[PDB]
Parts: sequence; C-alpha cells; structure tokens
Amino acid sequence: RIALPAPRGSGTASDDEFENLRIKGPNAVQLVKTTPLKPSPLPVIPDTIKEVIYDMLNALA
Amino acid sequence: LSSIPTALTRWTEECKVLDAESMHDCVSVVKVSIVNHLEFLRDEELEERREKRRKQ
Repeated sequence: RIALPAPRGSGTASDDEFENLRIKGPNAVQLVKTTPLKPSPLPVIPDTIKEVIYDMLNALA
Repeated sequence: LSSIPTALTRWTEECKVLDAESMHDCVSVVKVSIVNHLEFLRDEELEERREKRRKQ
C-alpha cells in the first residue's frame, strides 16, 4: 500500500487542500507499507512434485 | 543458515541469465498496473480519513 503521511494541519479549507497538493502532487515520495498478514493456507503439493522430491531423498541413500 | 541463497537471489540469477535488460521493461509494464491501483486505494483511504475526521 502506498503510505499516507500524517495529517499536516487540522483544517479542511487550507491544510487538507495543501495536503492533497503534497500527497497527490506529481512530485512526491510514495513510501510503501505492507498490509496486515492474511491467513494463507498451505498449498497442497502435487503428486508429481512429490515424485520429484522423493527421488532426491532416495538419492540420499 | 544465511549461507543458503534466498528465493530473490535465485530469481535474480535466473533473470540475469534469461533476461538481463528485459527485466527493467517488465518492471515498467507491471509498475504501470501496480501504482495506479495503490494510488487509487491511497486516495480512497485518504478520503476515508478526512471523512472520519469530519464525522468526529
């Protein structure tokens, strides 16, 4: 997510007008923040990928 | 152990071998799609923040 810099000054007529000039300005510094972690489930490994991984484990012996 | 190369370093090697200069072009093509989405969400969150301030 592109970061939002703090509210520069309370007040909508003047401060938020120049806060849009700053944040949305052609020249700006779009720093990034990550989203909060979404609970990813483990991907089921395909059977062919398990006949690839198992053949190396057999090559250990 | 940190001696083990990370996925980004293996992909970096792969990219180098398979496309030294076309990586930048793909970064540009994908950037055009990412920045527009993140700026749209940035402007929506910014509107929400101003609205919540007003509603307070």
